[PDB]
Amino acid sequence: SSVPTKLEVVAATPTSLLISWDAGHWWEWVTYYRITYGETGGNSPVQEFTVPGYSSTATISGLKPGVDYTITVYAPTSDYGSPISINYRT
Amino acid sequence: SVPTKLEVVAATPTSLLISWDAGHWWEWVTYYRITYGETGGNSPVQEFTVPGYSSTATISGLKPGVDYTITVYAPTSDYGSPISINYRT
Amino acid sequence: MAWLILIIAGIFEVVWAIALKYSNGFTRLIPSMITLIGMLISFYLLSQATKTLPIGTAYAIWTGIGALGAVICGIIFFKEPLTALRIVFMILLLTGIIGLKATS
Amino acid sequence: MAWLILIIAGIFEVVWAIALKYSNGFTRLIPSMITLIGMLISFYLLSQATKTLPIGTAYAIWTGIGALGAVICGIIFFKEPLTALRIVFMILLLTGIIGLKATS
Ligand SMILES: CCCCCCCCCCO[C@@H]1O[C@H](CO)[C@@H](O[C@H]2O[C@H](CO)[C@@H](O)[C@H](O)[C@H]2O)[C@H](O)[C@H]1O
Ligand SMILES: CCCCCCCCCCO[C@@H]1O[C@H](CO)[C@@H](O[C@H]2O[C@H](CO)[C@@H](O)[C@H](O)[C@H]2O)[C@H](O)[C@H]1O
Ligand SMILES: CCCCCCCCNC(=N)N
Ligand SMILES: CCCCCCCCNC(=N)N
Ligand SMILES: CCCCCCCCNC(=N)N
Ligand SMILES: CCCCCCCCNC(=N)N
Ligand SMILES: CCCCCCCCNC(=N)N
Ligand SMILES: CCCCCCCCNC(=N)N
Repeated sequence: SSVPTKLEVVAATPTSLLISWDAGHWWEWVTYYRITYGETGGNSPVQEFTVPGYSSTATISGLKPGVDYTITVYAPTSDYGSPISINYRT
Repeated sequence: SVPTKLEVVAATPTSLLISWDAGHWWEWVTYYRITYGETGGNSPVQEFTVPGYSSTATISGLKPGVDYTITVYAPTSDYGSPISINYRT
Repeated sequence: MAWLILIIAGIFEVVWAIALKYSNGFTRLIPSMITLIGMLISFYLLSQATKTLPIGTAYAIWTGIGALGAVICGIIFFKEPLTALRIVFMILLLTGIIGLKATS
Repeated sequence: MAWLILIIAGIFEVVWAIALKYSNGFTRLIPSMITLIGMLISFYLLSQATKTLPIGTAYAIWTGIGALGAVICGIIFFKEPLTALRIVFMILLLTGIIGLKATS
């Protein structure tokens, strides 16, 4: 898809992850991203927060050390690109 | 008019808990400014601001046994003259 | 529906306008809050209505309702002079709005 | 002099109007930001141009330039319709807005 692109975990910690992405070209930049993270396969709903669209990084804190999670980054609309997701284990 | 009734509801030798009457509805301002300092030499006064929806404020770091003057200001002068009280900790 | 959003946006355009003058130097809490809420609501609804409607039409009708409601509120809530000129000016306003809505 | 910066105030009024149309619901960064700052600029230049000029004539020219420019740049950039009925009904709408603002 268009945006976002290259979602990765810059730095990590038993309880926290530092993620980043590529916002694209200047004409592709957006006002906000909404970010979703949760235990993969667990019976728990995902938690979510929005980040200003002039940022390419975001930190996720308060995680359980030793559980595999999944993180997704949504654009304002799905008209630009489908959300990209990755799986990371703390 | 605005504001009025500047009391010292509580007080320890190093802090004062003050309060005031904001009026009602059409007199509520966006912010108040509180200044506190020794009633005499002052050197400079210490000040801070609180949002208009609040009617209390805490003054901390005072020197015990010193008489301080506490003033409460509105945003502009078109409200009802400042309020000022004296109090020894 | 996008037109319905435009009318409501124009309504909130005049409510923050007259709440601004009833605020002072953005110093009275309740009027200043009404303006800020009225401004954000007007900008949000206008930005949503621009997605499906042409900007030249959305801007003109949104301004038209704000100016119309400003005079409607002035004559009623302020003892404003009503003139034959202002009447025919409101008639040109409502004619243009309805006419643009009729060529959708 | 305050006339000319009133002209430019209406020009930046057209600017954030077109910039809002490019943002699609205030979601695309950069057109969204041009919308905000161009609106701030228009408001500030207007406040200084009105400090000397009559409020009625300043606003009539300010919204007249903003509305007509948004209509023209709309049909130009976003290729909005150019019907004989659409041009007539907005001519009626703009004269009504210009008229009411010039009478208050
Ligand atoms: C704090 C940084 C903000 C800077 C950006 C400035 C302008 C954007 C302000 C936030 O926008 C809101 O955020 C919601 C986020 O929840 C979104 O709703 C969306 O998110 C819901 C999450 O439950 C979903 O159901 C839907 O995708 C949708 O309603 C939607 O964009 C919008 O109402
Ligand atoms: C300084 C003044 C501040 C101005 C505040 C303006 C807020 C700017 C962001 C508004 O966000 C809107 O929220 C809608 C939701 O409420 C979105 O609908 C969205 O809803 C679904 C979300 O699940 C998407 O799939 C759809 O593509 C999309 O229509 C829509 O895209 C988006 O524009
Ligand atoms: C700049 C804000 C920093 C992120 C904290 C607020 C996240 C709120 N979550 C929503 N879905 N709205
Ligand atoms: C004053 C310039 C403001 C530019 C806003 C965007 C900043 C960089 N873009 C990213 N996606 N990181
Ligand atoms: C400093 C980068 C963004 C900070 C985001 C903080 C984590 C999400 N916040 C929640 N309330 N869920
Ligand atoms: C700083 C808040 C920005 C929100 C501005 C609300 C719209 C104001 N402009 C109009 N033409 N009405
Ligand atoms: C079809 C009724 C037309 C009524 C027009 C009234 C115009 C009066 N204004 C002046 N400056 N004289
Ligand atoms: C295309 C811009 C239109 C601006 C309106 C014409 C000038 C209005 N001033 C009066 N004294 N009548």
